[PDB]
Amino acid sequence: NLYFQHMKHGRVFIIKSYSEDDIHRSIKYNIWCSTEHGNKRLDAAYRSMNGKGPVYLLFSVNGSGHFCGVAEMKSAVDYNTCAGVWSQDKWKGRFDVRWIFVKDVPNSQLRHIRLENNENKPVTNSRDTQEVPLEKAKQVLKIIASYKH
Ligand SMILES: C[n+]1cnc2[nH]cnc2c1N
Repeated sequence: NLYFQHMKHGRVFIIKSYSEDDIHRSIKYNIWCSTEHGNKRLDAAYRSMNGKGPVYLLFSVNGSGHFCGVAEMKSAVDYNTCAGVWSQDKWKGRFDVRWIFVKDVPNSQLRHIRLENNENKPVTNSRDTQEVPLEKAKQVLKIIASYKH
């Protein structure tokens, strides 16, 4: 029921991937990369935190109809790394993550949570690197952590 009850200064972003393979690689090696604008957005959030709070990432594969897990950003963005490590060469850079939950949670469990910073659109209709208001993110994080088959 009650996970994440102690996250006073957290910042939470949506990750939308076109590649489940990339997600599987992210889970295996605890690393991720985003778009150029996505990297810079996540980089600013992580570094402006200065270890004072967690940066959580809510992962969902595009078109899957569910979210697939939760990870915490554990590193700043390194923009000069080996290329071609992901599904496409389009992804440049790298940062560490620590996956906390790896589980499929249907969008029905989350669609009624709406983001006041995204024209009050449901959280399940967000784009890649959309930031979630912390009070709405606590709801999503709790539902994911406590969802069971
Ligand atoms: C690796 N990776 C990172 N960010 C994304 N956004 C959409 N697809 C991706 C992907 N495959």
